[PDB]
Amino acid sequence: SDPFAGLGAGNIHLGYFDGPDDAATLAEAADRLTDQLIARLPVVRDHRVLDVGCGVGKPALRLAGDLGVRVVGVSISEAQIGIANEAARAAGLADRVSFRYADAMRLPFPDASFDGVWAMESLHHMPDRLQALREIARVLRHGGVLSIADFVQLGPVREQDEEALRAFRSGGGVHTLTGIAEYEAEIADAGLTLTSSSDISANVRPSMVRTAEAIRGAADAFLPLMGEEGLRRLIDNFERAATVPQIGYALFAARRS
Ligand SMILES: [Mg+2]
Repeated sequence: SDPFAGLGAGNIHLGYFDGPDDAATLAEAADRLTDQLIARLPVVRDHRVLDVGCGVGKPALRLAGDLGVRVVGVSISEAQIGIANEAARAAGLADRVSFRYADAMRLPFPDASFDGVWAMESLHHMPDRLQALREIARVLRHGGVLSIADFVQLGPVREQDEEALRAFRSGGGVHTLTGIAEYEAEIADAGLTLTSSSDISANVRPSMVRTAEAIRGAADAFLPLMGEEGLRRLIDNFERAATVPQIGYALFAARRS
């Protein structure tokens, strides 16, 4: 496992669509969602950004290449850290983007060490999301900026969907899942000043069934990486999300001080 569910080589993030008429490729939608978080992180070249829960490293590399920032990405998954470092080295950005171990609930950085923090589909992994947000506030310089993307629960689910929601949370490591208002309350309680909050559930949910389709199509080649059961839970995770409409998606921007 439970503590490690949803992390590793299969840790793929969602994408942004303009309704069910967009027909963009999954990669295009994924880049589009990334660019929306970049728009909410007002840092410039040579500023230093902490990527909390780096996935397999792709948004951090896009972020460094677009804004010219230095990026330190962290995760508890050694697999994710190795994949991400190899991607950075292959892209010739290892001098600008690096990945190392850290638990977001106990960040190994001194106070006020970052100009910005980036958390894309990662804070739901924290059993104590508030402690993680307080750690983010601590390592941000005064005036430092924060850009979050995460799942939110939009309201109660049908009784018939309680089982599906439980499986989505168990298999994806969704240890913290709240509504938008509670999320904003924790951001304030952590000492951060919210600057914007956006429910983009309608743009992102279309990517759920599309990502399920992409992973099932990859079964033959992905089995060595995930294993039989690992591949099963990964495909199930996106299928469950696509069947429970109360699994939403939100963007949050905040600043310290
Ligand atoms: Mg994930």
